[PDB]
Amino acid sequence: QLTLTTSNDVFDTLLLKLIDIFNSDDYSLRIMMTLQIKNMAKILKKTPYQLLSPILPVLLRQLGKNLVERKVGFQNLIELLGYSSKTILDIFQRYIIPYAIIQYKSDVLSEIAKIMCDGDTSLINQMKVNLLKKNSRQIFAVALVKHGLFSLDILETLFLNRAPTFDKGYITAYLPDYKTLAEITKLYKNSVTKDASDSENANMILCSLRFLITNFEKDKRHGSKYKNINNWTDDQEQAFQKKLQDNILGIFQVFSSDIHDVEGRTTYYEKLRVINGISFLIIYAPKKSIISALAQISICLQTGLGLKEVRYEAFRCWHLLVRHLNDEELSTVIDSLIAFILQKWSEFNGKLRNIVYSILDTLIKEKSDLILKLKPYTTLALVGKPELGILARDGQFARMVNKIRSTTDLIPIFANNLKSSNKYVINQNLDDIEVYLRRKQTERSIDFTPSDITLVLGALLDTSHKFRNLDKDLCEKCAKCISMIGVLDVTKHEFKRTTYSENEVYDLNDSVQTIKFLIWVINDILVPAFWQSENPSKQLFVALVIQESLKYCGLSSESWDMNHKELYPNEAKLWEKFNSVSKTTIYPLLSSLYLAQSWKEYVPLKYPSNNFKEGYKIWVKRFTLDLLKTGTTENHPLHVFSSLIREDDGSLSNFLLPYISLDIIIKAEKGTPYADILNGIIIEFDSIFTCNLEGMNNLQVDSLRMCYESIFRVFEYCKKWATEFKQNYSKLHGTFIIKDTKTTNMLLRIDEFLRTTPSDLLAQRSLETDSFERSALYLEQCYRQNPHDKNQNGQLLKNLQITYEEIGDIDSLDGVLRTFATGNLVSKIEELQYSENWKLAQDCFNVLGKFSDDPKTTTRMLKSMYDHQLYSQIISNSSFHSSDGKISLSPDVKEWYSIGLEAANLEGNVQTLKNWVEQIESLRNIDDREVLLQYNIAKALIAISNEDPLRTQKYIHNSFRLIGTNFITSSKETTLLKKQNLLMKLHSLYDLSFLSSAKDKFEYKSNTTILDYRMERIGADFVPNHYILSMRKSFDQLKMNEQADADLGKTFFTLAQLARNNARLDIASESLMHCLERRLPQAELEFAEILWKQGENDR
Amino acid sequence: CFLFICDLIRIYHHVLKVPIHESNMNLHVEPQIFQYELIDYLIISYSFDLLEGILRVLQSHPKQTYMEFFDENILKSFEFVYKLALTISYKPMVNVIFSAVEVVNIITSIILNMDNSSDLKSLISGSWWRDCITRLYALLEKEIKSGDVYNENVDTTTLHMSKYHDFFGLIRNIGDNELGGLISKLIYTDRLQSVPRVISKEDIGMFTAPIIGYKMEKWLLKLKDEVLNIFENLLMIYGDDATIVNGEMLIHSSKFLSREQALMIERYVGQDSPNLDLRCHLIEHTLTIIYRLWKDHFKQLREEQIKQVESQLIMSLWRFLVCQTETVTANEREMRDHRHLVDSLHDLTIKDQASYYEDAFEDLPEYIEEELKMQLNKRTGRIMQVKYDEKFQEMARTILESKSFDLTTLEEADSLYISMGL
Repeated sequence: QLTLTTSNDVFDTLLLKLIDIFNSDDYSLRIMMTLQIKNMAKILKKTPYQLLSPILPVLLRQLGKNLVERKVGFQNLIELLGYSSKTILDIFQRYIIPYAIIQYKSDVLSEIAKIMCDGDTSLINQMKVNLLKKNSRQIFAVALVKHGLFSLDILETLFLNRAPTFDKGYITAYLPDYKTLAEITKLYKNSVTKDASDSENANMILCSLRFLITNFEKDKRHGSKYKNINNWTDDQEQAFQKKLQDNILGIFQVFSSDIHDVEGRTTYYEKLRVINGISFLIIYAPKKSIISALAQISICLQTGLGLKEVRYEAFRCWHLLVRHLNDEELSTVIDSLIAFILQKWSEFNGKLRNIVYSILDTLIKEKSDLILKLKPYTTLALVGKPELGILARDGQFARMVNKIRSTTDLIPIFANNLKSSNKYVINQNLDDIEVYLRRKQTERSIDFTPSDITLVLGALLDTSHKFRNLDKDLCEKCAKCISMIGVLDVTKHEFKRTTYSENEVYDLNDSVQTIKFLIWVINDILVPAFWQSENPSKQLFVALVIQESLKYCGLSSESWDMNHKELYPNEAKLWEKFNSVSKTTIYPLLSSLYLAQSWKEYVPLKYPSNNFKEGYKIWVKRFTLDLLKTGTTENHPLHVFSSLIREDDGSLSNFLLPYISLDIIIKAEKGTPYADILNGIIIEFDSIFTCNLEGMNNLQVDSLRMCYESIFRVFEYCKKWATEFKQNYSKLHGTFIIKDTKTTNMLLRIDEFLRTTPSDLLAQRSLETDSFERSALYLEQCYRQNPHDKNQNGQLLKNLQITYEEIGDIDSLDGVLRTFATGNLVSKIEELQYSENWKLAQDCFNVLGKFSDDPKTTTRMLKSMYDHQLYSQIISNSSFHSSDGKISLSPDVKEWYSIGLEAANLEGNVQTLKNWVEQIESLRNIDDREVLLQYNIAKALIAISNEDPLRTQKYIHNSFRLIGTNFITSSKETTLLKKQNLLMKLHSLYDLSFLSSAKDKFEYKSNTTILDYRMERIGADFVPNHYILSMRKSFDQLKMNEQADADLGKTFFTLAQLARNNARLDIASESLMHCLERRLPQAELEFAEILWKQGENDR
Repeated sequence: CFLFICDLIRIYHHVLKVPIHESNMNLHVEPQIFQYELIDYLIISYSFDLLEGILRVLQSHPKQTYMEFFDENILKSFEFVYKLALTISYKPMVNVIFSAVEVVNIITSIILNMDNSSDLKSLISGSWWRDCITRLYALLEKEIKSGDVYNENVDTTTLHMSKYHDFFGLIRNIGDNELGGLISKLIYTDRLQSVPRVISKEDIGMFTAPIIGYKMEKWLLKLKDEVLNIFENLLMIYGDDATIVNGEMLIHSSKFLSREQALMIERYVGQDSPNLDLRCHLIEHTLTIIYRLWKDHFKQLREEQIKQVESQLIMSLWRFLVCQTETVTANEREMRDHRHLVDSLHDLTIKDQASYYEDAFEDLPEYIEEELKMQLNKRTGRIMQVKYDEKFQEMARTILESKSFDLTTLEEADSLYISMGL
């Protein structure tokens, strides 16, 4: 229990101190140590193997010196670990064979062979020579550092007497291997105590690097002079610096292989000594080698920070990195750990907080160029956490803080930070946005320009749509930030809409546009994915693809960028189209040697075997992978991209799916199997569309929506590519658009590809997707191509009018309801509910809906009441009150209960709202996504009437969770006209939290003035204004303060004069009458305008 | 009635089969209702309590007529419901664990106390016991800690008594009965209805006392006393060797003895909890579960299995033989000063028993409190972990020193004896 109080370094030292008194050969000490080690292992909820395995590379390493004498100590250690003597021996063969080989001649290798193969009737020689060939890299490593054997014949002879069956000296030319260089530099022990013994092995591994790389074929044999350090002349230092950086990205590839250990091959001792190797290469290497592979060690140190026991060494390795490197080439990596500092600060002990203080004071004194003006988010984020305490440490840094906040517009650097990948920076951006907007509300000058706030709103919508099935919490706080933004005016605020643009059209046949496609796909999505990768294997695969794309573009194998060539204008003007934030990261790996084919375990599956029963991201990755490896054949430049989609999140697969499918289209006259796999994906699209879609809950249908969208994308890309191909084919190649009857045979296959799985079924599977404009497009296509003289216009139109009545457009809905659809009179009644005589249609629906023959003619009445704000008339309906209560579990009554809860919220009455949730909570398993939102808002209001602030905050946070995971969708695709129905609910969820968060009237009045400020960004449309004022109304009459009642009269007066300016004085009168029990001195004037708009002038 | 309650529990199959951990996207946006969960928790707990009640009224019948109760279907149905209760992969309901092991106690206790014991034993397979005893081993190695009984924490290692089923039950009063008001508030009481009255689930919980945690530890320590008590019974049933008295009652019981001596000495001495004595009764009981396994059942204590626990067996015997030194107590004056430090709660207990509840404890004639200042002294010795009872010293002596098996050599044994004196 002295060890239980310690942490990562001292803990591992004290465990070795536990074991070297475990083997003290005193019997009492041995049994007491077995007992305490086992109880310590169980009270840490571990086994003794996974307690002592982080020091088993150290403990039994010196037992390679004494494995013949201390057989009983090794036997005690293997009975403590609970494994066999072989099982810990083939997994820790990496650590003791580099010492058991190189020692004195009477080897312990015979016993390690006697255990590593059972019985001498199994032959020890071949197993001995293949274990000696198994870890020969570490043997070379220890031979070069721990003894200084810089003579190759010494290595050869000291092998061949330990194994005479060893192949032709050593396994030849494997000394300048990347793995041997990595295992050399992993043995750089480093501490704050720079000792002479710590400089000795530092110089030894530096001189072994000098032996291995700069002159190997010159100096295979004569290497005894390299053991000296200072005989290294300046004739050979720059040749060493040249040969080091053709030989540094692969040793970081080996480092990336053995940090992110995928099969559980090793513990974190490997990770500690990889971080030691990174630290050695940060100190002892030229600067151009470290500017080069910075994005290797970034996501090596990220995995070091992520794992718990290797955090301190990785912070110290960053501290080494942050000062051996300049200001501007540090911007690429500073966000990912300033986020880790600010988001994982709480569990840091004293030592980790001291080393992070030593990060930050170094970063703010000597490298304030990065922190202040190169990216000012990294200082405002550190100021934004008061638990850290930046400003008291310097004091003069506060002089820079209190002017760097003002002069830097902060919105677009929240915008391009929310498109990141790792969860730490997009929790810090959310925690900074919810404090930024909270400051800007009280500051009353958040910008709404007719630096746009709609940029960060679109970023937040895309962030919440990205994480709909992963980490509900950041979608919660993301939707809370969207609510803090509020409803934008839909007129003067719009998203980016990069649709009429360069528009992703690239011919994959000509060279001049294929190179433009590759430079575009490198610039916009491969360069960001190169930095923001999670595991380093994905970053290596992105590096491979982004290298081979440069190799196809004629930039890699020859080198020209040093400007000493200059006879390459065709390559320089090509290179200039890269931007600098991609240029700096694409420059090193022109000459790199990434090669990760890894083939012949592929098994191409035939197509209609569907992948739907696993997920969407399973399906699109497997389908894209089944396509592009069966239709490219290693010369077309989309072949390398297959290395990305065994670790994709589904985004890059969905990106490349139209391009690879369109390149499979142009393979003609079936002939080859390239059109045989086309017939596979036609029936795979048939498997997508003609599916069941019932019998499954609300997540397999969500995956089916995504499977719809991913292959609507390929249809519009085939159509777009074919039309631009016709356009530029008739533009440049002649003018008369017909030629040669063979590119016409290309253009016919898209035409049967856009007429297969045909319409009446694109529209059927797209209107349920909620892309209502796309469904309207396919419905009009299957109006024109369908012979519309015939009578298919009955089943065509019962959903065609649905595709207009929530698209926003009325003037075609009113035009289709009165043209070729005039059979039934009820259809003529449904024209009235959009044309100013809506109440003439309401009371017709009230008696059509009181026939009790259909379930849907009731919900037509309820939706028509809700669309015309008749909330009090919804909650008084007899469709719910049979006598007092409602019916059981809900086939279609969920569509009724949603409207009922929402109207019960919008009229604030605790009795009609408090017994509605008595009926909701009598149900068993509420599946409906839409009921539970208004339920949670209802119980927020019921708790807010019980003067209970934390409970109503709890239920409003439930509402934000449900909106951020379920209701919310993708930005940059939809309008703002369809997001607005959700933004009004979010804007009404924020003001309930903002009016509940008050203790007395002094801040309650200030909250109401801030909400009146929030009623100025709202626009002037009637529906969101009436919704938000109805929710402040429902707050102010469930909390029976007298100041809330004085607020309530103001809300009713604003509802009244809102509704009489919007030609809806039906409710302006019955809202102004609430201002007469209070007897305001102003309602005598307001009733005059209500009388005026009604039509009576003289009164 | 037994067969009906067993297949009644297999009807309510899903109450004892909620998973350990839920989805990360298991959104808790839901009406959060407790009334149906309260009903089927009451159904399962009253059903298991009724199984215990059936078997204890069957235990009270004359001892010639047990075969009118038992057949194949009784034991198959209880085998199913016992695998259901003492779960492995699902969230444990502790209410049914008490009753499900007390049923096994009643079964072993009547196999010991019937004349035609063969018919029960020939009716029971070996697989029934070797599926029972492994779940008892998995129950005996769980942790009992006051500060996180009523917490929801890591699975299958802490007996924890969930917040959402905290009521009494039909035999024994097991929690503080926090869900007893909700049984009354499950109906409208002025109305004739079928659906339940709505009980909000997150209204419960409101911080005053961790004494509730101490008495729930008291029940869980009696539960472990129960488990190793039915171990003690089925040593006596299967006095001859079988599949089940098979040497793993050295492994699991010596792990238990060694750890509950270890964290007693490291953690509990001077912690003024009521549950110390019972916790140092468990060790004092399980030594005997070692001891009669050592003396009377050595024919199956296999040599490979003894060395799996040779650490813990020898160390646990050593922590009894260390008490033969006894340079701590030796008098009366400082022992009562020690029991002010470790055992003041039992002074409160014996004064409340003496002034209210014990007929012998008034007009104490200076021979009945000179037994009290013998037995409080040996109690506080047995709590202070130095000076246990002499009989348990002898039982621990005649395992290590005795030559039925060479645990230690003669030069390894005196290395243990020098760490006392000797």
